[PDB]
Amino acid sequence: AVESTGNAKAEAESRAEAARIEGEGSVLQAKLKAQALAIETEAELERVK
Amino acid sequence: AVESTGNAKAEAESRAEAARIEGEGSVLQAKLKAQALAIETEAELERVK
Repeated sequence: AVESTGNAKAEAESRAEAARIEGEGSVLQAKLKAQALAIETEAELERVK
Repeated sequence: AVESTGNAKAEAESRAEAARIEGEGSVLQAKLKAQALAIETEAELERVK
């Protein structure tokens, strides 16, 4: 019981432990993407204006 | 548990650690592209005018 449940628990815990990292990284990259779209559409806005 | 979860965590963390770099680089390149489109459309605007 302790071996099998411990194994599956460690495995799924590793899964979530990774997923939170790519999640937060997705957040920071979402922020950089937000700035990118921001300044890009802003500078482009002068052109279309 | 510590080995597998540590491996997957280091791997995904490497992924996000790269993605933030190409993200910020995408930001700076977006800025250079913004200036490029800016001066280009501006100088071209004199021509069409």
